[PDB]
Amino acid sequence: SKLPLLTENGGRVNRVGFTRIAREGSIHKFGFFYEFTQESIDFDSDDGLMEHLSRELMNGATQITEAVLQKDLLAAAGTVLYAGAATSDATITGEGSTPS
Amino acid sequence: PVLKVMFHKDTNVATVLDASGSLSDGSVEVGTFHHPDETYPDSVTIYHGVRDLLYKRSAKDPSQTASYPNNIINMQVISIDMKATPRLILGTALPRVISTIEGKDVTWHVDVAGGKAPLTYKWQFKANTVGAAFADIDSGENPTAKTATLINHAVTAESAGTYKVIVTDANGTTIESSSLLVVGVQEPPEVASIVAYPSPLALSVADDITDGKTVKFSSLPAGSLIGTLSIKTQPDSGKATAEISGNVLTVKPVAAGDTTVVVTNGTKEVTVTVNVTE
Amino acid sequence: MLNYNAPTDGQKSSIDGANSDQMQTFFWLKKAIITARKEQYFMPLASVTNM
Amino acid sequence: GAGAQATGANPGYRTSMVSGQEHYDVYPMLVVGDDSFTSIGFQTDGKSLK
Repeated sequence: SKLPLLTENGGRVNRVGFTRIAREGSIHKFGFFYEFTQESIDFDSDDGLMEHLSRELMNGATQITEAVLQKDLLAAAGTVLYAGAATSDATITGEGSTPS
Repeated sequence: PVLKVMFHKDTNVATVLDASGSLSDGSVEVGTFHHPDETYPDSVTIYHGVRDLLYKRSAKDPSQTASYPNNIINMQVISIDMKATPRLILGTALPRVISTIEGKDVTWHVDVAGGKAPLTYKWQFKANTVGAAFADIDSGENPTAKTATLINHAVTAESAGTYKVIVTDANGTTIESSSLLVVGVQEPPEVASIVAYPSPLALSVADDITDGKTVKFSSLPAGSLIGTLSIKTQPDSGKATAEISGNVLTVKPVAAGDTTVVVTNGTKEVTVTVNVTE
Repeated sequence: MLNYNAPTDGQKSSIDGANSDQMQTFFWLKKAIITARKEQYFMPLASVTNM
Repeated sequence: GAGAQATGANPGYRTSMVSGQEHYDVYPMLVVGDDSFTSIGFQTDGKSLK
């Protein structure tokens, strides 16, 4: 019933429009640090201690970013489905005749 | 809230307590600061407030005030011991605007931690009608309005308006996030009435003669096209003057006494009562 | 007819939906207006003795 | 601890304490559709965060 059929005379028929949506997001600031004395580096057994600590710092930063991304994705889910008979977070239960 | 600070010189420990809090271990009061920060709220933290007070005190006697270089200024040796009511932390704030079309299920999701458990949730909704207020969403009808995740099944043009989660801690501390729901109405309902806010409009000849005061108009139901507004009946020119631009009426007092302005969109009318005082 | 309308006056463009608006509603002229330094009349009058 | 309160009838599902009260934990099952999101960094090379 709504197909844009056209006759051989043309005319002002089958006019259409378009829409547009806008989406936004914001950034946040993160960081951590550690301190050390010169003796804890020079006299320490491992001449590569600083490399170890820097690698661990980088690994922690990357893991924190991954966790934050996962949390944001969970928070932004468009649809949420509750298992069992649950209707909300407070009702999600593992006991009774209909556990979630 | 204002947070007091106290400083032990021998242990170099700076304790942050509540404004009413107290410590009896040798710690001396070094001043107080507002922790959620009145201007620049997300720009600074307890460390910055503890560092700005200790800068005003003597290193040799922290009860006395000193100037550089005889003040407390190495924070690497100072350790802040927080013993004030803990603040709630929004881990995931609400989207600033969610958008949908009539008939779809909307879902808000706030993450909140910190404070003292248990944490309670109370969703509220303000209509888009001009002059409306927030109001608790019934958590008996909607079990999700008492949890961190709200769900609004089958939205309507009346679902449109601001939503807001208010989280409270066991100490009574609170945090809130808000989100405007925009609903796309395919066939907008035709106007039934125009609402004016504020109505009545209170004016003072002494205070409002230059700039006047404004009345905003909205349509009912919400999402109806209000159309072009015009003044159908001017106020008494001996009491007030009125001009309309878009959906805003500006009214200026002339002399004390009551008058009315009638505004129309050509099909509906609304009377604004105007009360002018000296 | 798709119109630009007046986004800054509350009338969105036809292309913009209920949850959209113009990204750029004005052009920013990056050359700023600045005031010149005040004139000095007594500093020039001062002769200098080296300390 | 975001789930309902848990009692001695727990058949063996995970729980955690919330201020001295036991509540069931809630676990997700997430589906991430194609091109549904992107991450934002400040002065990045387009491949990873700076």
